[PDB]
Amino acid sequence: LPEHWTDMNHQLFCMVQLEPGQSEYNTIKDKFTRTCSSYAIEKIERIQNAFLWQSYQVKKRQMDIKNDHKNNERLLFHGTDADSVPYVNQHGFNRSCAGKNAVSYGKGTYFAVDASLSAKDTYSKPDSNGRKHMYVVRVLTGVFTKGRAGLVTPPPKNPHNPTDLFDSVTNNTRSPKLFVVFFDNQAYPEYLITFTA
Amino acid sequence: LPEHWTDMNHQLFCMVQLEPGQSEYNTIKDKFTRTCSSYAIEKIERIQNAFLWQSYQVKKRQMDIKNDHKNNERLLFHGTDADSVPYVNQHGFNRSCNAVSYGKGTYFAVDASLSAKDTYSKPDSNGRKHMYVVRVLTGVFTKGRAGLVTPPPKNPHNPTDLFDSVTNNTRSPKLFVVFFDNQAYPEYLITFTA
Ligand SMILES: NC(=O)c1ccc(Oc2ccc(C(N)=O)cc2)cc1
Repeated sequence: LPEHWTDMNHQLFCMVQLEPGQSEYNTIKDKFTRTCSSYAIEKIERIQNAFLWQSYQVKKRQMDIKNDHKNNERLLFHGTDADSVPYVNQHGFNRSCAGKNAVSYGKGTYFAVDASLSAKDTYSKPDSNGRKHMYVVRVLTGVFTKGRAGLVTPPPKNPHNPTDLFDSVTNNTRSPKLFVVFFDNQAYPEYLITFTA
Repeated sequence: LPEHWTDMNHQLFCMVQLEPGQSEYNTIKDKFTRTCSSYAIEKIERIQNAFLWQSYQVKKRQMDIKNDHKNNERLLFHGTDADSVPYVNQHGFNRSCNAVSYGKGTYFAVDASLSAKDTYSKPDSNGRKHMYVVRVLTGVFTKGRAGLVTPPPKNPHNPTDLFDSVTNNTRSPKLFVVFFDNQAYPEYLITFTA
């Protein structure tokens, strides 16, 4: 477990409320406000989930081995409804719970480059108190290609070797704005931003 | 990486054909012939997939912690078509890829004879059928039902603390369904005929 996490004393899960003015809070706030400056942040919590981290880091090490000196990890956003927050906090991102996207590049979990995308009410649905929720997520995008509706895994790199797959897919490889991942533990929910109009 | 695996020559995936009449082949054959003695075994292969094993073992260590003094693993069978074999060997089981009456997960049989049905181990254009012997983290389980995308919660007061798998009958299970990647490791592939 990372050394700057708070001591969980044998607990395996904790949400840690960050302080404004700390670099950790400010970097996330800046990343969000880059495209969402009309919204206001209520709080930013660091998600410390030991099991999700372990499984994710194993996948990352594997992808770092398999890929040739790639930057396999991107820090992306994911807007979701209040009802999904307890599940994501404990269990991460489950493709089986994902709705069809308005522009589908495949049946998987969607992550945005820009917070403005995840800030749409269709993703970060405002709760009964008007709070919207967006995760900041370490995502193993790896080597990617343009996706296609109806993918249930990323496509093969080579049609003559159907089992050797891209790591994720995107809407546009030149200018990616979303990534879709198709496997468990390919995304670690790192921060939860609660925010309002 | 398990002692009985044989040397991989720095590869991370290989399928190793077992030698008939030695301990390991005998053990796996016996599990199969317990209910499928009328079939003909052509070969048994050990699946040495380092990445899948790693991810599985992590999940097992986590399950052993979460459940605290439980026997969380069962050895089960999974019949599939020949066209799915390269995928399973390399990537394991994927719920996103038959009936799903106990939930939308991957199905494993207690008895080889259930996986031996042509509807599961579809005979290929040569008559060959394929069945895996699978280490499955069944953990604590409950009865399944149609439409589940994860197992039920153990108590709907804590909706995120879930059963590990579901079954058709908790008292005398004949199948188990798991809903997460890396909860099952395909350990052997049996190629056989009717
Ligand atoms: N692929 C397999 O080996 C396998 C498939 C279905 C399994 O479970 C079921 C067996 C029968 C029924 C049924 N409703 O008759 C449902 C599931 C177990 C294993």
